[PDB]
Amino acid sequence: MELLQGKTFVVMGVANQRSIAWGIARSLHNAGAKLIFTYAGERLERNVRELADTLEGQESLVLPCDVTNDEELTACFETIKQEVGTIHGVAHCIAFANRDDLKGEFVDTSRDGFLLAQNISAFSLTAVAREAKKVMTEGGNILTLTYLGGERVVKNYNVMGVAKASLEASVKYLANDLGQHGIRVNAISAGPIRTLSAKGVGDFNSILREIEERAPLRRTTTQEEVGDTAVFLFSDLARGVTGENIHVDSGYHILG
Amino acid sequence: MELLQGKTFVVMGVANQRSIAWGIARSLHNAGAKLIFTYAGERLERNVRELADTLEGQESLVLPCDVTNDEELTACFETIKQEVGTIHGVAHCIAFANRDDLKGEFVDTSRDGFLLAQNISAFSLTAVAREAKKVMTEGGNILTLTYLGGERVVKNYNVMGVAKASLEASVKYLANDLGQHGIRVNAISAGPIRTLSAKGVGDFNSILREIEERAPLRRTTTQEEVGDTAVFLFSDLARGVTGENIHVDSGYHILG
Amino acid sequence: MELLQGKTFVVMGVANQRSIAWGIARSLHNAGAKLIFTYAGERLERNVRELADTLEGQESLVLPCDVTNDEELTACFETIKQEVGTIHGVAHCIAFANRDDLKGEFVDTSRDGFLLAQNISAFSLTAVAREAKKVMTEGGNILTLTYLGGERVVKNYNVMGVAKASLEASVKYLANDLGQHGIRVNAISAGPIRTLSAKGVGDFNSILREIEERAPLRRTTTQEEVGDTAVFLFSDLARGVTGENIHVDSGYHILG
Amino acid sequence: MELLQGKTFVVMGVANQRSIAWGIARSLHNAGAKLIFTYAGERLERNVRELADTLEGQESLVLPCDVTNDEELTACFETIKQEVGTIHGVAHCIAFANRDDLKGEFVDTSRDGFLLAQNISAFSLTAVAREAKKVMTEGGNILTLTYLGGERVVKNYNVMGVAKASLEASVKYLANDLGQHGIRVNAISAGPIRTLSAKGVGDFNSILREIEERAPLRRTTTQEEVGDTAVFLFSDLARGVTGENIHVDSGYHILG
Ligand SMILES: NC(=O)c1ccc[n+]([C@@H]2O[C@H](COP(=O)([O-])OP(=O)(O)OC[C@H]3O[C@@H](n4cnc5c(N)ncnc54)[C@H](O)[C@@H]3O)[C@@H](O)[C@H]2O)c1
Ligand SMILES: NC(=O)c1ccc[n+]([C@@H]2O[C@H](COP(=O)([O-])OP(=O)(O)OC[C@H]3O[C@@H](n4cnc5c(N)ncnc54)[C@H](O)[C@@H]3O)[C@@H](O)[C@H]2O)c1
Ligand SMILES: NC(=O)c1ccc[n+]([C@@H]2O[C@H](COP(=O)([O-])OP(=O)(O)OC[C@H]3O[C@@H](n4cnc5c(N)ncnc54)[C@H](O)[C@@H]3O)[C@@H](O)[C@H]2O)c1
Ligand SMILES: NC(=O)c1ccc[n+]([C@@H]2O[C@H](COP(=O)([O-])OP(=O)(O)OC[C@H]3O[C@@H](n4cnc5c(N)ncnc54)[C@H](O)[C@@H]3O)[C@@H](O)[C@H]2O)c1
Ligand SMILES: Oc1cc(Cl)ccc1Oc1ccc(Cl)cc1Cl
Ligand SMILES: Oc1cc(Cl)ccc1Oc1ccc(Cl)cc1Cl
Ligand SMILES: Oc1cc(Cl)ccc1Oc1ccc(Cl)cc1Cl
Ligand SMILES: Oc1cc(Cl)ccc1Oc1ccc(Cl)cc1Cl
Repeated sequence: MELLQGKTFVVMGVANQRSIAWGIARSLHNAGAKLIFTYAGERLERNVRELADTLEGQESLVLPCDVTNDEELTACFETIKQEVGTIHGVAHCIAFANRDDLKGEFVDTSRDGFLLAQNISAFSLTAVAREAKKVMTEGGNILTLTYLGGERVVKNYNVMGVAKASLEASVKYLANDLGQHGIRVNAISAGPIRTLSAKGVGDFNSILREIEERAPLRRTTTQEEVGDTAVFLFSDLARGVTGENIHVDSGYHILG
Repeated sequence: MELLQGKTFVVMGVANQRSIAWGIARSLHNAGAKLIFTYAGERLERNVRELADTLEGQESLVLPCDVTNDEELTACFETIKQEVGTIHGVAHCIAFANRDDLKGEFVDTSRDGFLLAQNISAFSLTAVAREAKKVMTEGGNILTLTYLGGERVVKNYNVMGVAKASLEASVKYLANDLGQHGIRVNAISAGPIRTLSAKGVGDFNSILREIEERAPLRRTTTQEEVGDTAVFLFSDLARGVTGENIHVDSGYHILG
Repeated sequence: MELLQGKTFVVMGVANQRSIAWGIARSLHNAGAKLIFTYAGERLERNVRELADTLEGQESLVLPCDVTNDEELTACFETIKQEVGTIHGVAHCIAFANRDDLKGEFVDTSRDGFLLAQNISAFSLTAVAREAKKVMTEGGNILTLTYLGGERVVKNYNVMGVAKASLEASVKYLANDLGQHGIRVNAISAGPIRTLSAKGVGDFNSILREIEERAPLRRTTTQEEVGDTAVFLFSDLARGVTGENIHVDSGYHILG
Repeated sequence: MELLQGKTFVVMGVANQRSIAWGIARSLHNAGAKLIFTYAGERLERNVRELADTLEGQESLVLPCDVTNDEELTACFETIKQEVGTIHGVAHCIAFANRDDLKGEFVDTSRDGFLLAQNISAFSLTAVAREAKKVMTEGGNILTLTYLGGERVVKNYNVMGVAKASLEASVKYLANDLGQHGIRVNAISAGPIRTLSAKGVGDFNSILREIEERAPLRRTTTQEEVGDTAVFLFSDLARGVTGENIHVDSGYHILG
């Protein structure tokens, strides 16, 4: 409501209306924050601008940011500095892997396919954290989105699971680095949600019914449940929480 | 100020101003919640009553509830059902072990001691949950406090460590049971905090100092940081969070 | 092979020819070990003495030992000390919980059933390790059997899951106490196996069918696979392994 | 003495007498296995050939295999195929990261340093498995060596910790892919041992003294304890174990 009043956050990864990052943006805005959006490339610019503009308030800054490109990533955060000077956090909702690796056997993943997944889905957290460390002059929280596949084997998640494991270990090492700089680093492990990228995981419809049937809360997750947990982590209420991975998956993670 | 407005919660475990339960009480109260307190035996009625009255708004119910007593436990929740219509959660901050067993080697723990710690520090959660369920129509969240010692070996924690491990598994199984009924069950794993029961844990000062020197946030936690994470878990913001264990310990849990 | 020549181990838990403890006995025997068997009640002395005799040229010591009875427990190892003097390990394969509690919801577990399960399935490892220590003057290993349900929520496991969590934490703390005396403590988390006690777990056939179809090895575990892993753990090949939990479940534990 | 008789294993990562892979080689040899060795580059050809010759009996195949190079990888395994035909396993003991990244803040790791560690220390396992799979027509085990730094934050391990988390997740996805082909994939999480590349880790003597004082067994690990646990994983005694990470660290991993 006013939980994030006066704070400005950088949300990375909105692609369209179903993006979990969009769910995060709406929750942060409703909690009173100001936002900055970064999108992967020119193709997405229109979607993010129009989405950003549905939010009441000042025209939000929308900037291209291919996290695979160091010069653009660095220039993006320099622009952010010149524009607002200080931000209070970054929501990192980025991941990618060649579609053909998310099927069949993980053992057939090509080297380039594996490094690509690692580069975009795990390293980008660290590269982003490094630039955000510069503008988060008042400390704050850095968030990332992970998935159960990084902790245990999920069918067809393959190289993405290995990349998330690496992302989750990154959260821990970054939390270890940044805490003394007043910066908390956390992850949200969301349960399956229908998004543009969900199309790369096989038989999604049946995965969702499995969640509805077996998850403790008997229902699938929503972008809003994730965004609201994100509000907590970016807010002062989470002051003592860092290097933590919170599962917003209707409790599915406890099932053996 | 309004996050918990219109909600009523039971805070079990207040012994004095330093109790973690009290920090939770204050946080819930500052978030607009109505509180009902439960104390162990008569010796603690005066203390709790006093602290409760120090809050404002309508006076708070203060009921005796010794978790080793099934009758007094069922009576307490009977009173609550009659006095208040519904509650939206319970904050379980109860634990006990004989100081004798918290010294030296765990292999020397008596069957009596081991069963006593299990009964009070772990089973109580379930006992409380079965009663809470009766007055928790509309749903809500059940919270309990645990410690790292239930996940790994912490010097001197011994039998309490094994108790917390049960508590922690109990959280998972209860979450699995109660989710269909709209009830979430989560735990907060707090870092060392200076409390009455902190005397059983030998050489606390060295403990607080190692945390300040090695924890990512370079500070020990407080009853308020825990209180604030509880506000989150009892709120609708934590809608899809259940069967989780959130470490409010300055990030110490990630260290190896 | 001949890994255990001249070593003597106590196998507690044989009840059946299908008992996992018996699978361990046979493997220990084939690796050249001398065994001492203990059985719950007179009701089982017949089967154990009978099975124990089927081993080639052997002393075949078989003593009674109800782990809930401190007198018997103490007399059993006193007898062992008098007749053998020094043993090199103990296989703790004991567990129990009222069948009622293995049904329906965990929240309805009664206080006595919960403590019954903890006393028999978890504390006994400690009570046994305490006596065993007196007779393991050359170091050695203490093994116990746990199951996945102690780490994550497995349906129809309820109170056993929580007793197993205490058991697994007990392993860690005992390992921590005993390592300095040259004594290692480890667990084997076995996958579902048709034993007498497995009849207490609902719809076992489908449980086995699921392991067969989804476990990495596409087959269910056998008492022999567990036995052979016990051989490694009691042998010197595992002298650097303590406080560990080895899943002998065709890799099922890794599945998310 | 003949646990691995008739079996042939490929050991990757011998650099010198103090390498953990050399400890594994002696252990596998003592148990009767035949060995094929691979070295990183010309520089090590000598050292490895000399150590191999020491394993009297049969002139062991010693081949170059830079895991960074696709052709060498293919060349090495096609040679084993044409030369030996069938192997029963591979011991993967390879890791690398720039020294500068193993100090200071992990957040400062460069994209290249990060992808380099991932490539050599994590992907290499998969590339090796893809090739080994072609010559393990009879099944068998693939082993890798990880470290606590991949599960939890270990000071200065930084990027290697993230690489190891990635390696550990890979062990699981590979176990899940190769199990149906009769191939098990496992890891040994070795405790700190004085090796050639251990010089890259912070004050090693104080690290070792810490383990000697805190570790359950009150002693540091050796290449032999690792080698003996490797013997088990490659033997038929471990046929039911896959996707597992056995800690051969004197029990240190259990400490909180
Ligand atoms: N949808 C789910 O069920 C689910 C569950 C758990 C975790 N996640 C994670 O949440 C995040 C967001 O995923 P989503 O499900 O909303 O899908 P999405 O397709 O909406 O978002 C993925 C985002 O990554 C961006 N991206 C890819 N390469 C990029 C690059 N090189 N530079 C900058 N951005 C790049 C895409 O533009 C997109 O905005 C991902 O990390 C994903 O793994 C999703
Ligand atoms: N203080 C810390 O450092 C710390 C850290 C992590 C977790 N915890 C946990 O938080 C909870 C609260 O502990 P605390 O540190 O505030 O100590 P505390 O001594 O203030 O509170 C413990 C409470 O348990 C109550 N209790 C004991 N036996 C009871 C019984 N039979 N019936 C009902 N209530 C009973 C006591 O009255 C007391 O109010 C405990 O579970 C504890 O293990 C504490
Ligand atoms: N069968 C499986 O699928 C499976 C899987 C994982 C773990 N386990 C564990 O392995 C152990 C052996 O179980 P099992 O499956 O061979 O079944 P089982 O029924 O053959 O053996 C259980 C043993 O516990 C003994 N026991 C019960 N109460 C006792 C008491 N008061 N004092 C002494 N002994 C007592 C019984 O006599 C019996 O010998 C148990 O801890 C069990 O939880 C079994
Ligand atoms: N020494 C320890 O305390 C310890 C603890 C836990 C895990 N480990 C792991 O054990 C493995 C062996 O390490 P070690 O301690 O024996 O050190 P080491 O220096 O003897 O071995 C490291 C090996 O990696 C090889 N290597 C590097 N780049 C390579 C490449 N491109 N292609 C092929 N091989 C390459 C090196 O030649 C060397 O043989 C590593 O994975 C290491 O992380 C070591
Ligand atoms: O991580 C995810 C988990 C689930 Cl269940 C669904 C979608 C996910 O997100 C992705 C999956 C594959 C690729 Cl290539 C990119 C992204 Cl963002
Ligand atoms: O769990 C705790 C953890 C820490 Cl570090 C300090 C105090 C704790 O709380 C207790 C410790 C011992 C007993 Cl007998 C009862 C309680 Cl409530
Ligand atoms: O732990 C077990 C796990 C599985 Cl899958 C099957 C049997 C098991 O063993 C038991 C189950 C229930 C009770 Cl009451 C006692 C025992 Cl020994
Ligand atoms: O993983 C390790 C863990 C420890 Cl305690 C000691 C040495 C280790 O091994 C390495 C460390 C750094 C680099 Cl660059 C390469 C290797 Cl093989």
